[PDB]
Amino acid sequence: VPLPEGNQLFGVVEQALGAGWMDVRCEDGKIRRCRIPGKLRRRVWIRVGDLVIVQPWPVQSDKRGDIVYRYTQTQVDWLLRKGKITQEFLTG
Amino acid sequence: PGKKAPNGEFAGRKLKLKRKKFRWSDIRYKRRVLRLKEKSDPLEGAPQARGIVLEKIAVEAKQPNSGMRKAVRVQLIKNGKVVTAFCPGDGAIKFIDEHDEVIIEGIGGPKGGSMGDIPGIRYKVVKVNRVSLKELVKGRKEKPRR
Amino acid sequence: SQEWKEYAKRVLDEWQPKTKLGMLVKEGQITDIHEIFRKGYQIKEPEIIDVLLPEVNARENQEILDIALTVRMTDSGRRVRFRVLAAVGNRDGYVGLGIGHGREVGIAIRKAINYAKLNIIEIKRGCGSWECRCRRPHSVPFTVEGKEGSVRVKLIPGPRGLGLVIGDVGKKILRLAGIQDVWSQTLGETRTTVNFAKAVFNALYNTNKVVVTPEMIERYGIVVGRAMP
Amino acid sequence: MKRRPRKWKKKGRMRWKWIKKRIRRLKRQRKKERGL
RNA sequence: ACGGCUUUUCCGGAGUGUAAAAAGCUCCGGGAAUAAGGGCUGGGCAAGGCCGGUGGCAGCCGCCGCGGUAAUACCGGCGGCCC
RNA sequence: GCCCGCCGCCUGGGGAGUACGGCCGCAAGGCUGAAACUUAAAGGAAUUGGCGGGGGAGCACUACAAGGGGUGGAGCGUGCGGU
Ligand SMILES: [Mg+2]
Ligand SMILES: [Mg+2]
Ligand SMILES: [Mg+2]
Ligand SMILES: [Mg+2]
Ligand SMILES: [Mg+2]
Ligand SMILES: [Mg+2]
Ligand SMILES: [Mg+2]
Ligand SMILES: [Mg+2]
Ligand SMILES: [Mg+2]
Ligand SMILES: [Zn+2]
Repeated sequence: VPLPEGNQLFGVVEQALGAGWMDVRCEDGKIRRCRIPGKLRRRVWIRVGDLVIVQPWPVQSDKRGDIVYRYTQTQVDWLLRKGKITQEFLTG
Repeated sequence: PGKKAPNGEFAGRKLKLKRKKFRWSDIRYKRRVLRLKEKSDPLEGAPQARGIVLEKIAVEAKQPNSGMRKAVRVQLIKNGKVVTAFCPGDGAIKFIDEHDEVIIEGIGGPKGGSMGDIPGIRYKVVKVNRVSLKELVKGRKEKPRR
Repeated sequence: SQEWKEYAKRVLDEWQPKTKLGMLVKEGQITDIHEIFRKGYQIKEPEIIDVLLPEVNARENQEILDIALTVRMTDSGRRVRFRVLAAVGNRDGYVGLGIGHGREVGIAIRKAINYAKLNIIEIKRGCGSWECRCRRPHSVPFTVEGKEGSVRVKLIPGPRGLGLVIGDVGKKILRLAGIQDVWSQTLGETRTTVNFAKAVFNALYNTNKVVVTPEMIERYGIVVGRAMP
Repeated sequence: MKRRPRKWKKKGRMRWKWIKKRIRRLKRQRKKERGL
C-alpha cells in the first residue's frame, strides 16, 4: 500500500551478507549494500528475493542505502494488478 | 622469600635505586612523566574546543541496550582534526545544521574517556552558534540567524 | 532503671531453670553479673542475662548490624534463607554479638538477638592517649588488635571528645560497650560485614590478654566491668 | 619467547602451542621481505 | 485575616571626607516599602510507591543499571530534599 | 610459624612477548622490549544443584527378554494441518 517517495525506489534482495547487511538490486541498475534499521529488524523476517523499499543515504547515494518497507505476496499481486511492478523486475 | 632488603644503616643508595627502579611499573606515574597524553590529545590539553560541523550520523547502543544515539562529526579549528561529538537531550539534533560552529568538551566517563553504552564517543556538544544547547532544548531562547 | 528492676523480678518468679548455673541464679547464690565469668561455666539459658543484666532488652541497647538473604539451588527452584547479624550491650562494660538464621526475617531476628546474649563478654576501659591523660574510662586503655577472615583491626587510644574514628559497624559495636573515643587502622576486605564485626569484637576481647601491673591501673584509670561511681 | 603460563589455560582460547607456531610462521615472511 | 513596630538596605537633602571628586561615616524627611536562585528526587546518598504522556521508539546512565502499553529510574504537572 | 641478612622479580585484562633498534648464532632460532587503540571484569579456593558415550545399588509390560493379538497396504467413520 505504501509507495516510494523522493529518492525511494523499488529493489530486489540479491544476497545476505550477515551482520544485518543485505545486497539489493535497484530498478535503475545499481547494486547497493543496504543496512537493516533496528526498528523493523526485530519484527519482520526477510529472505533472499523479496521486494523492498530502498532509501539511499544522504551521503554517497550510489552504493549505500537502507530498507524501509517490505511487501507481502498479496501486496505483490495487488501491485502487479495495478501495473507498478513487472515480471522482468521480479526476475531481474 | 626472605626478609625485605636492603635494611642496613649504610645502604641508602641501593634502597633509593630500588624504589626508583620499580616505580616505572606504575602506569599512572609513567604516563605523567613521559607526557603520553599530551602527545596524542586532539584537544591539546584544553578543557573545551571549537569546531565546525561536517555531517550528522547515528550510533547504535551496545548490547543489551537498544536505540540510536545522535552525534555529529566536527572539524577542529585549532588543528584541523575530525572528531565525533554526542548531542545530549530529547530531540536536540533538530537544532544542529551542517556548517554550524559548536563548542565541545569531554563527555565525562571513566579515566577521562567515554561513558555508558556508547564507547568511541569522547565528547559532547555544549553550544551552537554561541547559544547554549540546553536552553534551546528546554526553550527560553531561539537559535540565531534562523 | 525502675522498669528493668520489676521486669527482672517478673522474669525470675515464672522461670524454671534447666541447668546448674540457672539453678544457682534462681536460688540467689549468684547476685551480680560479674560472678558468672572467669570460671569456665557454660551459659545456655538466656534468662540468666535477663535477670542479671535486664537493660539489654531496652530498644536503645540493641542493634541490627546486617540482614542478608542466601540461596540454595534445587531442581524445584531456589530456596531462600535469611541471615541476620545483631549485637547487644549495656553501654557500660558488657557486649555480645550473634548470628541467626530463619525462613523469614522475624524468626532470624529473634534468634540472632537470642544468641547475642549467650556470647556476652566483659572488657576493660581506660585512657592511654599521649595527648589526653585524664584517668577516665572513655576509651581503650592501650592499643589492641583483632582479626577475622581477611580483616585485621587495630584500636588506638584517643583524646576525650574526639569521637569514634572508625567505620559504622565499629561505631555501633563500640558504642554498645561504653566507649566514646578511639582511633583505628584496618587491612583487608571491610565490606564483608560479618568479618568486620567479628574482628572488632575480638579486638575488644583481647583487652584481657595484656599483662599489667598495679601502677598501670592507677596510671590509666583501668575499669573492669561497670564504672561504679 | 618469554613465558606466560597464564596463556596455557584453555578456557576461551585455542592452544598456545599452535598460536606460537602461527606467529613464528608469520615472522619468517617479514624477515624474507626485509632482506630484499 | 486584622492591629502595631523598625529602616540594615532603597529614594531625596545637610555636614564631614578627598589634590579635586566618588565611596565611606554622623544626622533629617518618606515608606514593608526596592530584593531568590541552581542542582537533585531507584541504590551508593538526604528526599514520592502520586497524576498525565511515550511504548526496546524517544531518551537516561561517573559505576551498578532503567525503557518490549499497568515506568517510584525517560518527558511534564504537583509535592519533597540539599546548599 | 617468630626474628637477624643479601640478591632476583610483580603492580587490572588484552594489544604482546608483537613492532622498531641492538647483541649472539652456519641456519633454525636465543636474550632485551614499547605505543596508538580496546575492555569491566579477567583470575583463585570452596558450596548447593543439574549433567557425563564415569562407578555402585534398586525399579517399571505407557522398558526389555519369553509369548498372544495387532497397526503401517484397500474402502469408509471421525478429528488435525493445508488449500
Ligand atoms: Mg532432582
Ligand atoms: Mg582464620
Ligand atoms: Mg601466575
Ligand atoms: Mg519527576
Ligand atoms: Mg534515603
Ligand atoms: Mg631485530
Ligand atoms: Mg513404548
Ligand atoms: Mg519382545
Ligand atoms: Mg491402514
Ligand atoms: Zn582521656
